[PDB]
Amino acid sequence: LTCVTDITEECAAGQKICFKNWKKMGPKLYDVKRGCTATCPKADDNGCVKCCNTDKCNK
Amino acid sequence: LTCVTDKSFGGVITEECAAGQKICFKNWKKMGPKLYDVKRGCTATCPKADDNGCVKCCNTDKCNK
Repeated sequence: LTCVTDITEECAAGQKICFKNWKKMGPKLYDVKRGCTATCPKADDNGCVKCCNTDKCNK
Repeated sequence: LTCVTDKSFGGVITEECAAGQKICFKNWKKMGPKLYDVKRGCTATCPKADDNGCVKCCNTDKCNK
């Protein structure tokens, strides 16, 4: 599996998911984290997460 | 059910949903790098997100702050 990082990368043996994670910096302003993972991350109360499992689905 | 409908400059508005609208939603629509307008309101079916977005759906009062 290949996931976006910023740049891209190939995930560890057991990592079959790419993620996007909206972290709030201020009103209307969110820092979006992207990368490989094995378990879909939990979202912040004021955030949102999207998880997918094909090559760089997480553009 | 009561859901948030708009949020701007510290003030929010809310509303009571119709009989068949049993979910509140948040919808991240992209305006620029790291810049998102979050749409909020009542709905009956949770909407699909834009390819470049994200959606959160909940069903308690003003869950969608």
